[PDB]
Amino acid sequence: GAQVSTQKTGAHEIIHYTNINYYKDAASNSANRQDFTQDPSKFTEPVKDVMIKSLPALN
Amino acid sequence: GAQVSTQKTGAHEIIHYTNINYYKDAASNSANRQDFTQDPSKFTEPVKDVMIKSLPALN
Amino acid sequence: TTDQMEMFRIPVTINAPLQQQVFGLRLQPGLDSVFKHTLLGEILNYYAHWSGSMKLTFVFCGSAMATGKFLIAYSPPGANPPKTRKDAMLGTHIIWDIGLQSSCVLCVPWISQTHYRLVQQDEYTSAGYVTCWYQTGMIVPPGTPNSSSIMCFASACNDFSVRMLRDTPFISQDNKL
Amino acid sequence: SDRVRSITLGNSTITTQECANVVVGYGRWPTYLRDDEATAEDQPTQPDVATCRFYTLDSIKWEKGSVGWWWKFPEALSDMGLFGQNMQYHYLGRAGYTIHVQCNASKFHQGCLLVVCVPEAEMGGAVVGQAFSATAMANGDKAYEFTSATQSDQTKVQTAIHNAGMGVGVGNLTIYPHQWINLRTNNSATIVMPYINSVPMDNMFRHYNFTLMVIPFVKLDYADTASTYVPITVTVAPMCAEYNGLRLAQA
Amino acid sequence: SDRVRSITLGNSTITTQECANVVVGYGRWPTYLRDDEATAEDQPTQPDVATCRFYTLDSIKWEKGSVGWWWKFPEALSDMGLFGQNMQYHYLGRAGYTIHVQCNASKFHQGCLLVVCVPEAEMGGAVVGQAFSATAMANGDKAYEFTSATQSDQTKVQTAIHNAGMGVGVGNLTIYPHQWINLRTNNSATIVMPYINSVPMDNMFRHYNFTLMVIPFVKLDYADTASTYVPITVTVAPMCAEYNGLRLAQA
Amino acid sequence: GDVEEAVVHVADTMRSGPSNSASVPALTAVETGHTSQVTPSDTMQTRHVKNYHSRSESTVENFLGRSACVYMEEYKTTDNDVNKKFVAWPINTKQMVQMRRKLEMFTYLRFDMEVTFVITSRQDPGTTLAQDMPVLTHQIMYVPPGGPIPAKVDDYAWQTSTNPSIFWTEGNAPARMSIPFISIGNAYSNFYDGWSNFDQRGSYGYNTLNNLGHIYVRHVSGSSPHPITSTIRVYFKPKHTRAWVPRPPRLCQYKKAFSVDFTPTPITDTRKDINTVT
Amino acid sequence: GDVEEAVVHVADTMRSGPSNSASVPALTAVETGHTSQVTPSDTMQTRHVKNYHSRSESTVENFLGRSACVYMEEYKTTDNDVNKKFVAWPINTKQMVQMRRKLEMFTYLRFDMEVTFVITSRQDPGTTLAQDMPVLTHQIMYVPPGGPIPAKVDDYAWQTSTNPSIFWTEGNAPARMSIPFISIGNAYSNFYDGWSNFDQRGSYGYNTLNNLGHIYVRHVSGSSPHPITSTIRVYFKPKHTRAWVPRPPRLCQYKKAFSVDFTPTPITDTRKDINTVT
Ligand SMILES: CN1CCN(Cc2ccc(NCc3ccc(F)cc3)cc2)CC1
Ligand SMILES: CN1CCN(Cc2ccc(NCc3ccc(F)cc3)cc2)CC1
Ligand SMILES: CCCCCCCCCCCCCC(=O)O
Ligand SMILES: CCCCCCCCCCCCCC(=O)O
Repeated sequence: GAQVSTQKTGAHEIIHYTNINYYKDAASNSANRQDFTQDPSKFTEPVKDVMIKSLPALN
Repeated sequence: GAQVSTQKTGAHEIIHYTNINYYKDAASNSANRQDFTQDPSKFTEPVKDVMIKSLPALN
Repeated sequence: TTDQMEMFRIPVTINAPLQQQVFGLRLQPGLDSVFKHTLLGEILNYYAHWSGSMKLTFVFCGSAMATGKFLIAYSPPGANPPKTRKDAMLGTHIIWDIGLQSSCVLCVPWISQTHYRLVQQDEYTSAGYVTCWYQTGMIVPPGTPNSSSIMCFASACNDFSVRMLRDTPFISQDNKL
Repeated sequence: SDRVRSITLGNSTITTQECANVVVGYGRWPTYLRDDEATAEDQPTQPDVATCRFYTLDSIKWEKGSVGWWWKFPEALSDMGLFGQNMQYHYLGRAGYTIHVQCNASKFHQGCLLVVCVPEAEMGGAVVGQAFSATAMANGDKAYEFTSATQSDQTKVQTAIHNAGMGVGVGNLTIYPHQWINLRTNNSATIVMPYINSVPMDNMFRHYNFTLMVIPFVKLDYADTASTYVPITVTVAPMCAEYNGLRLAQA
Repeated sequence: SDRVRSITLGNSTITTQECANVVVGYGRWPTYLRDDEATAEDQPTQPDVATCRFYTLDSIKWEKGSVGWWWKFPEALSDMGLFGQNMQYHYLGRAGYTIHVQCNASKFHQGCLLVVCVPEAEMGGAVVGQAFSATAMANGDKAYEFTSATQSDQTKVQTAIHNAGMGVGVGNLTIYPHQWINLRTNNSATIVMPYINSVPMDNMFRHYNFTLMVIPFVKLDYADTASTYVPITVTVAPMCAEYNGLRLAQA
Repeated sequence: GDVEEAVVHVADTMRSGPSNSASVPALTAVETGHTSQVTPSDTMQTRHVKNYHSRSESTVENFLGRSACVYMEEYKTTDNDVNKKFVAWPINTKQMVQMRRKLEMFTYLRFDMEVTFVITSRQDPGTTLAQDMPVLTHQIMYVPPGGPIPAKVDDYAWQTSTNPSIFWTEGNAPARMSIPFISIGNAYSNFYDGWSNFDQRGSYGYNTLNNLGHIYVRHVSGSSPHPITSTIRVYFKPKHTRAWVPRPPRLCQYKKAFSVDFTPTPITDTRKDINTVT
Repeated sequence: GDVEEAVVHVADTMRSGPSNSASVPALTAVETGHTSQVTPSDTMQTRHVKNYHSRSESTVENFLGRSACVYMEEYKTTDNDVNKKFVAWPINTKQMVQMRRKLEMFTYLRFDMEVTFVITSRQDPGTTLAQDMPVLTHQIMYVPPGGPIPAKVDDYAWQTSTNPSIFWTEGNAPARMSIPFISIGNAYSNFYDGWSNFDQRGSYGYNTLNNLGHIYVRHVSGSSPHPITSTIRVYFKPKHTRAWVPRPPRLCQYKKAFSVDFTPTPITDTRKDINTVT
């Protein structure tokens, strides 16, 4: 029950680490700071009708 | 001789932990607080003849 | 109450002014004095959060020849508790008819804005009120007592639950026993 | 046993332990208006558990000298819960009703009551050729009392009990949907009245759909008891109610 | 042409001929509460066309010296149609809103307005460490005016426009859902705000879901015309409204 | 087999509509001693709700699985009174009120025990306090029933050869260990409605069944020029627990450590009248 | 299965050449409330660039994943005033300005908590300082809402049987633990635009929703001949975090711990004129 995953590194320079949980409560686990998904559409494009950048904004 | 089992978590949010026993006496093990079986019939329905909720209690 | 046992009996009489209140209480199972020391309040007092529905069962302990009808209503939280039967009827209620079956059950539904409520209830987590009113009145034949009594039973449904184990405040000591 | 009935509408429940069967109008259960019978064009509102619920009207006293009482609907419920608000704010309405009457007494009492719903119970004034206002026959949920003698005041309806204020024999009211409350074997009566009218919908402030009458055919009697009167209570619950034509609220 | 939009809710319709696009909250359309997220046990009422309809609030005057206005909901609609009655008679509520603001002027006028909905717009009092009643920030549908100078009266909220009564830069309100009314190319703004809260339902008399603010960033100006002011009107329409916990009506 | 792989939720509401029939779930009879199983769906219209709440925290294992103080006591490193330089405590769980009430909610219990000891020291006030003393050490001794009992700090009995003991030095973590189920019977009994002699005479109550032993504590060899006082706290933590025959929680305040004696108490508090709700 | 195996980069510039057409990406209309998505490639000639920068450090988890002080407090081992010998802090995150502002950038939050306690002691000045005292010990007690509250250092409530507690000795590592999501609602709320009573009266603001409990600290049994003062610092570290509805950062200085009250402040600093750039 050991999880092996890559660790942060650079662009062109064994980049693996092992983790095991010792407690029965999920609140005792370490921070899951390895998620990098994001989507700014909710705040940048809240309009109803999709607008194309190339075409005029209105008409 | 390592036991892998799930740990407590929420409804819609690796939820695994490992345990090993180091002592030869079962009294030294950790609390087994992961059992959630219950049956209130012994105290709520101690009658001999089964009574249906829908039908009248008597006659 | 000079006699402690009198606390368990709700008085009733014949020739009752029409549409009178029988009793009224606040729904705080863990804080109100009525539910404080009950078999349920004692359990809740060891916790901080609670949720689920409750059951109130009323049993008529009058004469066999006596008869009557009662209205029992539950009023969700509001700015004012009901003061008349017309106000009370608007909320959840059940019409109780006294007959061969001497007991009726009022199931209090779980209506709340939060998944849980504090045992040390406050204005934010208020729960409402429960009241009982005369529906038709009690009628008895000749040669029977002019008064009767009613008893109430409290328990939890199958969807009840508690959380956050705390230490109860009902028991304390000043010196080592 | 078939002598116990329970009725559940909305967030209210009615339980009776000594009741007769249930009378269902003319054999027709209440239902919503069909598409091929409607005339209004806009979508109808359908407040469900909010309007469809039991509403207990004020209770009355039954003495040895009582003659009877009547109520007119929906003017009786015109100021009751959200039902009254919906009536006030809407031009058209439509709903069936379930009527429950409670009356209990010991085994040593005797008496009989007739419970009947009279659709289109038009009434004539005490003095023939003199009009009456809309107050001698409906003033909210309060009950109006019949009279044993002939009415003489010109400002109110003819309350002759034996004529029932309709110029017909009181004993012939059995034709309408009805039930009897006999203290020997019954405490309550239940009637389910569907929507009856010549049009799919109508204004509930201008038109009285039907009238409820309670007449003691056998006068109450008792001896050597501390109970001096037998209260009577009436409960009503609209069914399958829908409205149309929203507008400013009628004063 | 995409500059013309029509909106139809219930028995009311809104038509605009010079409008920008429509902003939809945080990209989430209003919807009914799901079964797996509900907590209350009893059936919810769902008045549909009765509560879900456009309701026009009182109109305001825009002068050269205006500073801005704000409204708090649903206290603004607390006394409007059947929506107010349903709020009064129920303990819990839930509904999304559609906000439409109208402002039209000739091609020779200049000015710009910011329309923004601020959820949980908690405000601080004029004198730090002194409470205010529930009247300096909401008294029905009437609009409350910001102030250019610092507020001094202790019985009302701090109305400093540049701080917006929240201790934050007024220019950073762009983060919330918003729209601009530029007299050059726009007359109206439309915003669709879903239900946002930390609980599935809440009382609509105790909690202000969100606040609507209108701030003129570019002050109105004109020359040699008979029009002295530019009225502004606000229209709101609840969407997918449902209630629960019926009780006596809150005074 | 280097690895060996080893969600209960409260009931869900179901949708209910209008009903009109002879069935009367609301009506019952408490005379049978049977608690009604009615649900809100049986007396009013309800929506479908999926409830994810769980009763995990209400299990007896978690309820009793908390360490609680059961005994305190003070002993001095040096003093004229011999009996004041060490402690001798007969083991019992009736000394502290909170744990006593928590345990007394059940008639019979069966569990393992986890004991933790917290020891602190302080230097006694005086006219001359200047001194230098290395770290102190303490010995905890357990004497099962019938074994020899020391009579002084430097008695021969402190040479335990079979009696378990722990030596602990200040500044480290508190001492800890485990104790199995050591009852002669099949389960511990919090109450005993009986006597000691066969002719119904002698000791009465749970005092007759308390034969767990004693605990002794002393300073190993510390003897300061000036007095130093130390305090020890004992904490019990049931594990792998089982309970039978629940009983109502106590209402009256405790007054004796080995008896149920009490003073009559009102059932609950009062209010203006039966209708007061404000 | 003894093992179970478990690189996002910012956008890259693309080569752009001369253009002459009717398309006008540079022209838009802010009136729609829509932020333009134009890129430098759309308004000038650009080369092809591969960018390896990542936004890993900008995630909310990392932004809020730092321990910050939230409360300090001092208590003496011995003194005449009973209330001065222990601490009683109602839990709240509005006491320290930095963490308050960091948290207040979002309207709703949901996270686990990691609490660390730092305790230090110092001997009070006086005319006579010579004394010898062993290592001190401290107890940290947490009382959920509605539980009993101690009124003195040696009160009975310090015998916690259900309330969690920690005993710590000076010289070791700071105490640490985890706390789950303990809100009655579905998420913590930093702001609450509402009242407590249903008639719009009573408490106003986020003070109505603060029902987290209290924390108590004391010296276990230390009582020196001369006063000794100790200080405790509490550090909070959100974990497994989620946020909703971002709001602009605060501009005015804080003035109350349970209110949004403020004083009007200028938007920003000034300069000689609109053209000054030096
Ligand atoms: C009559 N009472 C019944 C309940 N029983 C509770 C109880 C159970 C076990 C212990 N163990 C104390 C102990 C003994 C030796 C040791 F090394 C560690 C702990 C105490 C009480 C008390 C009697
Ligand atoms: C109304 N405010 C909303 C934000 N909320 C932040 C917050 C969340 C959790 C805690 N936990 C304190 C704590 C309690 C017990 C324990 F053992 C450890 C830590 C505090 C603040 C504050 C209220
Ligand atoms: C309480 C857990 C203690 C774990 C001690 C270190 C791991 C020992 C076992 C070797 C790793 C294998 C774990 C696994 O089977 O997933
Ligand atoms: C006294 C036991 C010490 C155990 C030390 C950690 C475990 C080392 C072995 C790796 C885990 C495999 C155990 C197993 O075979 O079940």
